[PDB]
Amino acid sequence: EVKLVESGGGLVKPGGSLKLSCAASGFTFTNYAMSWVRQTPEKRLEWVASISSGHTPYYPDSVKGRFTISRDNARNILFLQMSSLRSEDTAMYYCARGDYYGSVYSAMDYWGQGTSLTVS
Amino acid sequence: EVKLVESGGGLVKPGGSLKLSCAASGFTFTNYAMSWVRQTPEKRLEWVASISSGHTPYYPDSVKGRFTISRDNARNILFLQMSSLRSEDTAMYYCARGDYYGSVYSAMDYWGQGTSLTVS
Amino acid sequence: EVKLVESGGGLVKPGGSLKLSCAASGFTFTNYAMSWVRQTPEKRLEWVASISSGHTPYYPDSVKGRFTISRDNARNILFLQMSSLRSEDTAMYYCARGDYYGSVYSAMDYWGQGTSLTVS
Amino acid sequence: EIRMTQSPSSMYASLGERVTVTCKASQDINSYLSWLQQKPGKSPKTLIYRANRLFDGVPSRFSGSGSGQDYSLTISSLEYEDMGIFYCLQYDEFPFTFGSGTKLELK
Amino acid sequence: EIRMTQSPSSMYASLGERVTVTCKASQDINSYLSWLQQKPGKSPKTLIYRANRLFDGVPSRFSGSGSGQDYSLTISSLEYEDMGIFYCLQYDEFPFTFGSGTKLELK
Amino acid sequence: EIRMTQSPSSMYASLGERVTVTCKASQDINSYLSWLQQKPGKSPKTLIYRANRLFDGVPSRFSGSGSGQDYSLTISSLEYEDMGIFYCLQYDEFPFTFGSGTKLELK
Amino acid sequence: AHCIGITDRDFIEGVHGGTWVSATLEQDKCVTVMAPDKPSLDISLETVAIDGPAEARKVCYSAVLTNVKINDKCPSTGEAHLEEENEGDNACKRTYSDRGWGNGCGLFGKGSIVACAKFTCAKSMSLFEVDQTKIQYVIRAQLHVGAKQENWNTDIKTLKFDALSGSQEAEFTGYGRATLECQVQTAVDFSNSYIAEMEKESWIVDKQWAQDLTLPWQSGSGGVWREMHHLVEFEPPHAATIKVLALGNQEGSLKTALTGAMRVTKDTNNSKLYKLHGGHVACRVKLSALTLKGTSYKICTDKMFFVKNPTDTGHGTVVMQVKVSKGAPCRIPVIVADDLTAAINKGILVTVNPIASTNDDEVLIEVNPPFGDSYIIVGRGDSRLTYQWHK
Amino acid sequence: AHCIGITDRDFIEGVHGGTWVSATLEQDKCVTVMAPDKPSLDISLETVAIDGPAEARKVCYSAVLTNVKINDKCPSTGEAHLEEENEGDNACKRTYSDRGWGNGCGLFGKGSIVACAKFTCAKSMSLFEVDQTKIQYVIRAQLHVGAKQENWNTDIKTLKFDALSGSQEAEFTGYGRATLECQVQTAVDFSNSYIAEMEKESWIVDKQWAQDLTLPWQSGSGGVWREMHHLVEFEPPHAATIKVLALGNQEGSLKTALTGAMRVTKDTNNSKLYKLHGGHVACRVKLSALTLKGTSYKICTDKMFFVKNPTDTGHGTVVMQVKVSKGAPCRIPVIVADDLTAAINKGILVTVNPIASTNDDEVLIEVNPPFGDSYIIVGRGDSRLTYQWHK
Amino acid sequence: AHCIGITDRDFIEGVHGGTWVSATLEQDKCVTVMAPDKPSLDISLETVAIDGPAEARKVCYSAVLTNVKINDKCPSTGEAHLEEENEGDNACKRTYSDRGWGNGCGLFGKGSIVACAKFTCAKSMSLFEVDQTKIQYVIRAQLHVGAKQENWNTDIKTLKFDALSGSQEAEFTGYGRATLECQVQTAVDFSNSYIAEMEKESWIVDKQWAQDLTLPWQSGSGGVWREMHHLVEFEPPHAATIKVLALGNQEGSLKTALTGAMRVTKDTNNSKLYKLHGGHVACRVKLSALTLKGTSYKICTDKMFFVKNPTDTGHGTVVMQVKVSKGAPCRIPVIVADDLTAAINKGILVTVNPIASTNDDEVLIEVNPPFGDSYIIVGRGDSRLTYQWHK
Repeated sequence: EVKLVESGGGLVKPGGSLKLSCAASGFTFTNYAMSWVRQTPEKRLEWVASISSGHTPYYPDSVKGRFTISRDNARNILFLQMSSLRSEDTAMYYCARGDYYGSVYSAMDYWGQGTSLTVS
Repeated sequence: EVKLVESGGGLVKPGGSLKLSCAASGFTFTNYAMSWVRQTPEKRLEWVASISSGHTPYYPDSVKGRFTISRDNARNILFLQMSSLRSEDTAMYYCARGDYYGSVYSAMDYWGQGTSLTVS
Repeated sequence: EVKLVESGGGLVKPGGSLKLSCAASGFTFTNYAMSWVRQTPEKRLEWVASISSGHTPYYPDSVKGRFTISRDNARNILFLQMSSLRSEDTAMYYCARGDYYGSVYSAMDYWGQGTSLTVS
Repeated sequence: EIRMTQSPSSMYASLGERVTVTCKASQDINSYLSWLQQKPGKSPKTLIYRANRLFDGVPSRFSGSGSGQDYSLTISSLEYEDMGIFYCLQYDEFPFTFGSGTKLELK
Repeated sequence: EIRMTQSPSSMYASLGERVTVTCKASQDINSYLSWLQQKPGKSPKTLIYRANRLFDGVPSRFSGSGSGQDYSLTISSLEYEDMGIFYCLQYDEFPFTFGSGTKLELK
Repeated sequence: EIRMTQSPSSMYASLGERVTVTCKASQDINSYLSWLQQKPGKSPKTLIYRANRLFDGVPSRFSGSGSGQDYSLTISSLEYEDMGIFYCLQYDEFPFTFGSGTKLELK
Repeated sequence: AHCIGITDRDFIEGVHGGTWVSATLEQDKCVTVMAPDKPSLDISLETVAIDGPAEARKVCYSAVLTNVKINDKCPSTGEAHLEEENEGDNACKRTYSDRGWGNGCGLFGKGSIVACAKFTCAKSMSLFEVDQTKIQYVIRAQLHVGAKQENWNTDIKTLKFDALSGSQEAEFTGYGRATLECQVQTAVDFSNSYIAEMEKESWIVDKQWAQDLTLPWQSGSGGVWREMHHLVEFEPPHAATIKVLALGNQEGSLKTALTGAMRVTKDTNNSKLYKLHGGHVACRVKLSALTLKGTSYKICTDKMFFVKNPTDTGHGTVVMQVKVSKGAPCRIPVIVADDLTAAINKGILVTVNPIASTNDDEVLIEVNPPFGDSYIIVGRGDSRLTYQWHK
Repeated sequence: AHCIGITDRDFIEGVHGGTWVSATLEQDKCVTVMAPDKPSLDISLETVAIDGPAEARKVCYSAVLTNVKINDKCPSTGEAHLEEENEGDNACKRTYSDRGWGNGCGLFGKGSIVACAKFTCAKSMSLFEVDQTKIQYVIRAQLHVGAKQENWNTDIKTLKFDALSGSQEAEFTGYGRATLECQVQTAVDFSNSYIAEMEKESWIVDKQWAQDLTLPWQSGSGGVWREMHHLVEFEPPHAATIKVLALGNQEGSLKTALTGAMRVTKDTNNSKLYKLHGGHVACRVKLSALTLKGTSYKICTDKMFFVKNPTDTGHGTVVMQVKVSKGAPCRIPVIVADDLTAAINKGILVTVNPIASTNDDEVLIEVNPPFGDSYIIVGRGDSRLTYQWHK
Repeated sequence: AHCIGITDRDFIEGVHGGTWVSATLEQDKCVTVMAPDKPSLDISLETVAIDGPAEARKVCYSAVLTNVKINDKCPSTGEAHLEEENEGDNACKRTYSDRGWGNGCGLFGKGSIVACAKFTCAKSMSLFEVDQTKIQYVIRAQLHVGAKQENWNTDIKTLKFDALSGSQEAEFTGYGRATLECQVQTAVDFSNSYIAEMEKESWIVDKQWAQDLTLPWQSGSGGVWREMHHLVEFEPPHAATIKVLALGNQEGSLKTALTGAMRVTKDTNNSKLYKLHGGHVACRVKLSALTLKGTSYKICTDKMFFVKNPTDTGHGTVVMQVKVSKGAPCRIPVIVADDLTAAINKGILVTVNPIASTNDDEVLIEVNPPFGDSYIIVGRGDSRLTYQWHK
């Protein structure tokens, strides 16, 4: 059995900042790669970020300087720092894992329950 | 179309011999493996022999030393030496190719229409 | 003045043979290349043959062997001899000169009044 | 000589129904197994070649699964066009053989 | 920069029957293609992880197939719990991308 | 092998009307195309021996334009010698070959 | 005979009463055979050929790489892996880079790295093996009847030869029969070699060379390319990432290296039939069954004339076209001599009888005149016809 | 500082009261600057680049041939010509052939023959000339603020330098200023060279090498190709015709020959921006305007702890990441000594003062133990924190 | 009052007023300290240990092979290959075979043949990465209080030691304190090594040895076994078949080679705690802070009685048990001398004063006797108790 669940969602003032996180369980957390995805208010999905099992980060050009993904594998806590949060960043956010060889190039596997984020 | 068509069914005396045969068309026949099978009465389907794309035979003990397969590139014709024939061997025979690599160890795709062999 | 005047077209036996000819005038005939062409009774123009200013012949595969050009530049006369004649052809025949640069690869310059084949 | 069988003598079945067959062997074959179908009066046809995946033109109405000793084929939303004889077949040792046959019938 | 598109779109669909949905990419994605589904509010889940390859626990009733630049999912017979919005996702290229999903419903 | 296909076959136009006619070849011809007329019942005539090249004595009301593979005549005013059959002829490749022809008339 | 036109003739003369003579034929050249009272016979290779030889190998000379993948590991924590490694279709490589906290790496040292890319050949040459038994030869044979050049392509005889159809004969109307033997088992070594095929161009090369080529290759069909190592190379890893070169199309390099190979060509009429350019054969011929057609004829002593003037060959002989007009089936005298007194036929007549077979028709003559000044003479009486010649 | 992640690091130490120092700079490596009572500075060469250098030449490393034409003359009739010969776009060749009656000719001998085909480049590499004036350096430099690993990306100062600029300095808050006079005038000799662009790959090559290349070439203006003889070849004529041979794509050969060149790279963000790989630069640096910021703050030793424990760098100094949560803004002391008695601080401290500037945040520290082995201290009392190290 | 029969039981005596002494310990033994007017101490290594080192790599010392599959090609018919050859997981090997017409072949010569089988590890060792910072030292200490042997297990001290906690202090009720100061930097080099485990048995060995193993091996996390061709071997082909051999369990061979490696064991309780034998370390101790608890107490001079008579230690000293039936917080005089005149206590009292702490319980006493004959003496007055002793 494995489970992921999100934390740190809600509301911040536009231009503001947060540090989202996930607690994850049931797998040897070092071995997996992990990633984040949005479900927009448009109900259109989007990729946010990923980190290798080799502890290396990846981002799309939509957020290259804005977010930072990171994790502590010994405590198996995953983190997502954010800043400059604009209106368009208001969405549902989910985190997920890749595979046991854990390159970011991976069909993603299980997703958390999600947490929302908003600005006003 | 890829096609097989059997020939040389009929009736013979026990202990006699026959040419069972089939024609193949629609593909580079030399490169495929080829195989022979039958349905007996009592509604069972049974392998009898196969040959590699390399001219090389494989046999069950039910038929070992009774028969041989052969084939030609010259005409893409199968032959099967129905020989020392014995009462159980009355069946609808069929042949059904093999695989792209010329393995005898494979599933196989396409089946000829078959032909009835009978013995008095 | 570029008057060009075919001769010898007429009836022939199937499987027979004939030698056509044409007379040129008014230009230094040796310099030009020339071609023979047949207007089909259903009005399809078709190339018959061509000849270089170097006496190098050219033919479509459809008359290979059966037809040949030759030329007599001591008298400004063209010849086209042909054999195994077949009612696949009963065209009007014409001939033409090419470039003054004298090469097979030219458009047609001017055409003679023609003479027609028939086969029976 | 691998022994194997699937149990059903036949399936009586109906338009739009889901129906299945399952086979068991004497050795832990490597999923080098196929399922074969034969409507009467004509030759067999091969649906699924490696035990998980189809040859061309075989419709999504069919699928199959298994591992080691144990395998199955399933039909989703059966039609009368699919009726008739069924067979499995092993092919990872040279006494190639089909086990028990079975058949599919309209109710 | 990849993009993806579905020729279908959010629709009603004949519950109990087979259903089909289809996608095309900017280019060859070498079957690095996955399919996924959502029901409103609750978190999405994965269905297909390469063309013609499935997780455990996902129903054998699904299968999707394709090659090169375009691909399609089917279910061989629909269910009331399984009609929802379906999404497709390539994961070969540096920025990952989703193809715009299709709803399913019936009265 | 080479093939030509002139587009019209049977157009009609008024005395002094402006008309375009055109042909595509089966491959590159690099403008080694010519345009020819047969006035009915008498020996043919030569019009243009490469696109953008008036043959001698051909009046300036004839013209034509070309590409790698598709080419056309245009006639600015169909003066009364217009009536006849017009042919394209490629000569880049030694099996020289002709268009269908195309007629023109008043009635 | 057509051998007049070839850039090079070899002459051979049979000993009197010799049943056989032998010759070596090579495609750029042809042979003429003299014998003391028999019509002269000329022979040549048209082609040597192979039919549908079997695929030995295919070799790529260009490829294109895509879907490039990377994975990494923190230095002490393990060894990097990627699913694509496990199948050759993805042309993998493995290496190490240092990483440290600047890379976000949890410790300092050499991290493991792997990378892969989908490989496809863009353009590939093919190879085929020489079944020596499948070789064919074609020999062109013609007789110096003195038939008009315009007729040569219809009079010329074409003979097939095969490793197990090793003897053949030809017949010439009235001139009799000729029979030929040739070294189909032995004339070439080429079972040691492959035919090499590119787009519309081809060579023959030994198997060892091809097997030594440092390039990726495939065999049979559809199987994974067995030797990715050379055409793809990866940079040193950089900034804990990597990207991958591809070498350019090696086509030019390969086609340069083949400049020493013998060339091969394709029959446009038969995609299976390959014609090999530059082969040679050894051959032997029965002259015995020939005869001089017109020998019984009279001399004309009547006013013939040149259709085409006496003219130089490529080979120091000379040729003529002459026709008799009023006359008969006739043999016409031809003499080459020091003086118009014509004391001796100083030189050699090559068409051993010039025959006017009918009053309508010219006949073609060849003679080998002596060195220095001489007169060509043809016919007799004041109706004689003559021409000066030099060496 | 970002510089900690560089694999190759070396130290320059300024003489006391040297208001200037200097450093030599190379993309593969970094320099760290020490002075007796100053915040340490790290310096690294960043991208060296040109935007939109001017086209010198284009070279077609592949071409294709079509519409091939042939024309011929009988030997007496003088020199052959052709219409298509009239323009260079058809890459003509002229030669002589045998002719004779055996190929329908009027006379035997060498005859004139000519051939053409339209020539089109399939793929071309381009060349662009180096304006030394347009050389733009970028340089990365950063003080040992002791900033978190992460904050490096935001503290880092990125400056551009060029033949139009002497210094364009920046300030570090509280730590003051350093002026930077770079050797923009002198560092490279590339005025003699082209940037070579292939498909998504590029090189720097000297003008002589490039101009000496035999493949057919064209001006930067795109004028008609000059030298097709080096790409197109012709068979010796057969009496009827010449086959024309296109040599293969040469890029594999050329990319092999280029292996000795320095590599060059395209930017995707501006296709005209080209980046030079592996360049050198040097600079003169003022240190006197630097400041040790933290001296005002206290020493509290107030129950500090590691966020990440001490560890060896890639470059033989050691580093650690620590916080005083709660407590106060403070500058806790650090030493490495011979013994736990800590008689002498036998090795060198590499960043002089931490600053616990807010009660929630951590600090990163660096130290240089002496050769052999030595003991490290931070804090005071029995409550101080410690470790052990080799050289 | 500790260390019954220990394989070594050596003494270190401090200089008077020396705050520190140093000791080197090895898990076989203990070392006891004399402080010239302070209670004697003793110390020993219980273990050195690692918890949960990283699961980097696995190696199969045995495997089983199944469903070996084969096919073939006649010598001209290209080359044999089979689906499994393109993938992994099947340890494939391929080679040429003789074939001929009598084998049913079309032709005589080298055909080609391919063979593969599913490979699965039967039994495997695992390897794990040591982190030096994850090394722990656990040191026992006990002070020579004379406590009852049974009470030793409740008296005994243990301290953790590691590089991040290089100092600790023992405390003894009424007996004061002593600091201890372990040394990490030069004890052990396990950074170059793996822990290796098979079946409840394990060793430490260097990484390079493990890298050099001929056996096939597996990633920490996946299914792609990597070098099966070391374990499997293929017979030379027969005309249409090969039989393939699995070598037996190499375990014994492997375990023979490890016979020189240092042994390791798992804890029963924490399966991830590995406890390493053969360990040794250096340490320092503050002696000064100890206390003589009862030197002020009443001297007994009374009829005590023995509970375990004077008996020889593993080395040198004599030990005994005694108690006081009626008494107090009391103390017992002890002397060892040449003569019952007891002119000098020629030997050394090791528990520097055995206070009879209570009416409840016995006390242990330890004495170093002189060489030769001597008398043990305990108590005073005519009430004293005595026995003979030697060397």
